[PDB]
Amino acid sequence: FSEEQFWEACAELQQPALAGADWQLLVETSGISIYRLLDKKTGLYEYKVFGVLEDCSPTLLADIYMDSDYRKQWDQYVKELYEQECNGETVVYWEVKYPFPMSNRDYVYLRQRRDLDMEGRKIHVILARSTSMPQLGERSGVIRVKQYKQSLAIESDGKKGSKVFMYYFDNPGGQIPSWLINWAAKNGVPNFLKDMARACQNY
Ligand SMILES: CCCCC/C=C\C/C=C\CCCCCCCC(=O)OC[C@H](COP(=O)([O-])OCC[N+](C)(C)C)OC(=O)CCCCCCC/C=C\C/C=C\CCCCC
Repeated sequence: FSEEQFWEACAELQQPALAGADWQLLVETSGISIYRLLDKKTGLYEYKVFGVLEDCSPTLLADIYMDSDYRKQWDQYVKELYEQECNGETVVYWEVKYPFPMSNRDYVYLRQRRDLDMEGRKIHVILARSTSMPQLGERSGVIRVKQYKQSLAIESDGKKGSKVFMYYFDNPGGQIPSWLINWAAKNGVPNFLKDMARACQNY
């Protein structure tokens, strides 16, 4: 994870670039919006998350975004989650619960935080990216997501919470039913952001 990449995760935090392509909104909740951009040739999507979360310190949100022990405790979709050091870098293992019949997806990835000061503005950036380890091969029954990259930026909203900007992408290695995106858009994520807000109140 280079310097530049961290800097790059701050751009849309101030100003949302979405005009270059067909980003369509998909969700608005708790003052958070999710845009998605379909890659017509692969059926694959990219997501962008903007918004605010009052009632949750930028600095809280960051620490919690990093706390696996805690995440395992409050996040209902985590089936398994743990960290190990490999070389000098932290490697995260995360298995996500999928609505059966669908098999869960699990991730092996590098995750790194950096609290920045961009012109006196104190921001928090976390980038994630896929990696592989010979000791951690694929598990039968679970779908290993081999392509995954994410970035997230947290600034205060000046008031009680924090404004964020998240960029997301992975190849779930199998079709994702529209119904699941519909459950996700309309109930899944809305309820998540809530438990998370609430999990932030009880740190
Ligand atoms: C809004 C419209 C919905 C769009 C469709 C989304 C998903 C459809 C595909 C599969 C859904 C199956 C059910 C899974 C439960 C989803 C409920 C939820 O809502 O699960 C939050 C969570 C954020 O994962 P994570 O970033 O915490 O770490 C993630 C690390 N690993 C990637 C390794 C897991 O979703 C995930 O993993 C799944 C990957 C999708 C993430 C893309 C949008 C992000 C949605 C919510 C996050 C937005 C704001 C909160 C984030 C912090 C605020 C600064």
